[PDB]
Amino acid sequence: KEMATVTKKVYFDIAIGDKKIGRIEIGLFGNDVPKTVENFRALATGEKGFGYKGSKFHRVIKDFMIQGGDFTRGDGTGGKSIYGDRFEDENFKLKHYGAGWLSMANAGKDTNGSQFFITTVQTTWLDGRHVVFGKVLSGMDVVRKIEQTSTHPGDRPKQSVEIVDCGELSLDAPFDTPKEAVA
Repeated sequence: KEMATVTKKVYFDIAIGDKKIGRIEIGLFGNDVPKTVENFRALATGEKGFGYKGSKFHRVIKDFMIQGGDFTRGDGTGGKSIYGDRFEDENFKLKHYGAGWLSMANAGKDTNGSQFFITTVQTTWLDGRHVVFGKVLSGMDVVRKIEQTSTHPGDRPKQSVEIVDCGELSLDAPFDTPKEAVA
């Protein structure tokens, strides 16, 4: 009701330019959005032969969100799911409760691919249009360091913000986390 169950964990290791920034650890709500979660998890491991490793955060807007996941074109026009190019909006059970929530970028209804964003504020106006599926468990300082990186007009970072490494972590047991902002 006020908690959601993390069932999987993934990590993104971030560099900005040549500087090693650190890790974003992400909990995934596999009992609520299993299809969306499986897509994100598999793209993080690269186990289908393509995925997030080496891709960039291409759209960064202060006091809004940071967006990445376009591993095929790198400019917001690309990316793909593990299911085929696009899949339907699974459900909208989870909301953008505050900073630190993971949600699918899309190109309209039922167009989920691989692009995703991490909120840095409570983006209530995105509720019901973007499928929320995860929450930052650690490394919110890394998220905010990305969020504050200097951008060109059109919100592309001037320095390359790269997911240098990424994958899945072992989770001993699912656990509940509050439906609230990540501090």
